[PDB]
Amino acid sequence: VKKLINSQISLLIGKGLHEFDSLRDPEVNDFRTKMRQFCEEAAAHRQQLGWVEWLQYSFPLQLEPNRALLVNVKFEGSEESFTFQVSTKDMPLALMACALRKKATVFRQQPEEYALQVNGRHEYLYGNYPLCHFQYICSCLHSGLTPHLTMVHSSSILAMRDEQSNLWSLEQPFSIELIEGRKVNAMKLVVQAGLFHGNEMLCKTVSSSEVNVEPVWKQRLEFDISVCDLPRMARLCFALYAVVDCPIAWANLMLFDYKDQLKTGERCLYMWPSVLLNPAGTVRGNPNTESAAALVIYLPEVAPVYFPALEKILELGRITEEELREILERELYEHEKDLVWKMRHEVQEHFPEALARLLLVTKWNKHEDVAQMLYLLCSWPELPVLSALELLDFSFPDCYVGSFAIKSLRKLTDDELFQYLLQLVQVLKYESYLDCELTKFLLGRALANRKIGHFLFWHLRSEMHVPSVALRFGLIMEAYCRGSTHHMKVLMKQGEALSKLKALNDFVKVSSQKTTKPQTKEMMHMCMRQETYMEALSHLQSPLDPSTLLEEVCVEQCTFMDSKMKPLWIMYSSEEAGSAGNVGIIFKNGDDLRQDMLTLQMIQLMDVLWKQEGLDLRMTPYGCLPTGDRTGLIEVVLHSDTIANIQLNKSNMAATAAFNKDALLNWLKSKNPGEALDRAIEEFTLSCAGYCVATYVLGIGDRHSDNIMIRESGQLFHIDFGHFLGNFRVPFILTYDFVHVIQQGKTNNSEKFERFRGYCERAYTILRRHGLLFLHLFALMRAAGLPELSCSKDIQYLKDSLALGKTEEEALKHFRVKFNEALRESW
Ligand SMILES: Cc1csc2cc([C@H](C)Nc3ncnc(N)c3C#N)c(-c3cccc(CN(C)C)c3)c(=O)n12
Repeated sequence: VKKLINSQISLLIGKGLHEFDSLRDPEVNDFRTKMRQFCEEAAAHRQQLGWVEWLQYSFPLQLEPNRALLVNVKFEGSEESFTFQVSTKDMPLALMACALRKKATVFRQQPEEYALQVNGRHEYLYGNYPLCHFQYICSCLHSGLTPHLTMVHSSSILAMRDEQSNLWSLEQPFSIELIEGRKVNAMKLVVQAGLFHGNEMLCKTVSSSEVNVEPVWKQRLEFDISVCDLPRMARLCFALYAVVDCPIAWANLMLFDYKDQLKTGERCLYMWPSVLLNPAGTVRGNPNTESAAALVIYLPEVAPVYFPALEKILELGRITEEELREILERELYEHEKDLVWKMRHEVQEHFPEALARLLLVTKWNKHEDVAQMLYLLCSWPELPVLSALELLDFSFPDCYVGSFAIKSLRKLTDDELFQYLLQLVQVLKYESYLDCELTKFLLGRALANRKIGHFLFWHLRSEMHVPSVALRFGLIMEAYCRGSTHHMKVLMKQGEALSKLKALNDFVKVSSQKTTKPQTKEMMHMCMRQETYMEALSHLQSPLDPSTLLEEVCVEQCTFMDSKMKPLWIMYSSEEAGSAGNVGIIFKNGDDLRQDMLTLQMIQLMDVLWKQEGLDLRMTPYGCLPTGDRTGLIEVVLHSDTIANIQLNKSNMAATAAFNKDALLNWLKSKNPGEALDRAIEEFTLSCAGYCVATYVLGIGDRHSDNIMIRESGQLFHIDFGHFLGNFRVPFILTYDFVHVIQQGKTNNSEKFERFRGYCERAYTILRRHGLLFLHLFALMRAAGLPELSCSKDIQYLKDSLALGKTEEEALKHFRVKFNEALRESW
């Protein structure tokens, strides 16, 4: 039933669908209808995809950014398997041919008709790529583990597809009548009003008269800008404050509606509380109409006037110094700005990637200048992905510019889209209207790729407790669900597990304050062994990675950390995956995990860029996902311990040492006996170099032995990222105990130590080359509202850390000084 689906979406998204109809908002109604049709169209296209196309949608390939290898292969409808010896250069089709020839000798009598599933995972090996190019095979080679694959026939893939079915005349200056206000404060009240195009003012800010603290103004506010000169994306901003400075509230609105009509007349603005004008703030009123301060205003009836159509704009827009023009196109003076504007046609024809610089010099408060800009923009060639990411920033608020950025971003591969999905979702917070190119783009890509769909859902769902986005995000999630009824049910199962984990964690938090850890753990186990818990916590796709299946919860191995937020440690097992089904998740409630996730995704991007230059620093890109209000999951890295635990140098252990400095190296030796130690020290050195560079570039502070971990392989990694971008200028950090392992336990080992400095330098030089990408991504991230990523000073931190202004030689000299200063600071 359609009524059951509506109740299922309401429970899933955390907002009743009946709440959308109650708003009596035509913009909400049109978004709902239009996006339902768009998403149902994508669903219709999906149900008819060929079986290889269904594989690409549901299990997109996980590829890396000669030698012999053993692979265990079984068929779907059999327990029997065969261990084959293939090459790392061999294609999956060669492996499938071997599997079918071996099955032919057993059963006594087409590789193209199969795909190779990774046992116990929603992950497949298919296509013309050597086995070593697959992330699963690559991971198996580094750990020494044998790949375990399953031959799945095309009929079985199709069975999965089927089961998962669904104007220029108005020259008068702009003016408003400020009628009256509302709510309490301590003084007189002043309403400051500003007209903006993004962060930049269209005219000077004008204030109304001071009135003592239900205020009544009934005052005319006039602005130094003509009505015909108002850009399409013009934003009228307000700030209500008190004076003898005491900020009270703020409110913004678009001067044109979603249907391009210039707004008239009376508007009641339900204001948002403050920390004075906030141009980047939402243009939708505070939904808490009971307690919110309100500001009533009147927009004069200029008569029904709409913003001129594109055909009209283009018609109006249609109507040796080259040396200095080139040098400035690599903050600028007023004469330089006029040079760019005068030679705008030459920018289009010979310097198209300088469009951003041209957009920042155009006079957005003059409609003739805008029409001239838009005429060039509509015939402007498509720009690279890097250029388009810059154009998504609030510094480029025009709708045609926004539509241009999206058009250039259609060439993003699913892998690049996934890499930047977090920032693209944050850009939605800068959006002026509900129906927009970015939402249509995100919804389209999400419905064409199940992994993208999963993370788009969770990035939106985890922000539903935030009033300023709840409406927009709820509507996008409802639209998505219309596009995939099956994935909606898959996501509901995840939500049911998270609901139980929250309830379980609340119980643990209460119990842990009354009794011992063994007693709370046994009580946690008793709660989990209840049928409702056993059922809800088992057989789901991990919110951290939909390719990871969490089969049977292993209650005996579940525990909690008897500190701070009392996070839970949840273990799983799967007979179908064998040792690969043994995975864990950490559930944590009480901390905002958004910065933790951003820090880990930024380190993961560093790893990708390094690998693209053939540099593998053996990083540990474990998952971290916010799922709700101060709630999230962390992927467990098994076979790892904290540096602090190892450094405790406990007795009757294989790691016990004569000197504390040897505990870490002895731990490594105990986990890597004989010939394996060399490989382990190498893994430690590489990862130590990656994390030294990463923590330095990102300004990660408060680093101690309790928030640094080591894998049994030797790979070092970081946990509990509470602080970044120097928010307590953090120096480069070298630790003597780590230098000691690098130096193979020798006091003097310049050969090993300088190989390590070489790793650090190469890692650093690579990131500098992609410096602009980090700046563009962090600029989009400002939209998230993270307190450590609020201003220009936070972005300036990356510029200084990557030394972007300097030359490669100057930067490397400067980095070498910071490394030497850290080496001297290390005892
Ligand atoms: C019970 C529990 C609930 S949350 C939690 C976290 C951790 C560690 C700190 N973090 C991580 N571990 C693995 N993968 C990760 N991605 C993280 C993270 N982030 C441990 C833990 C693990 C091993 C060794 C010790 C040291 N102990 C013996 C003194 C602690 C732990 O036991 N728990």
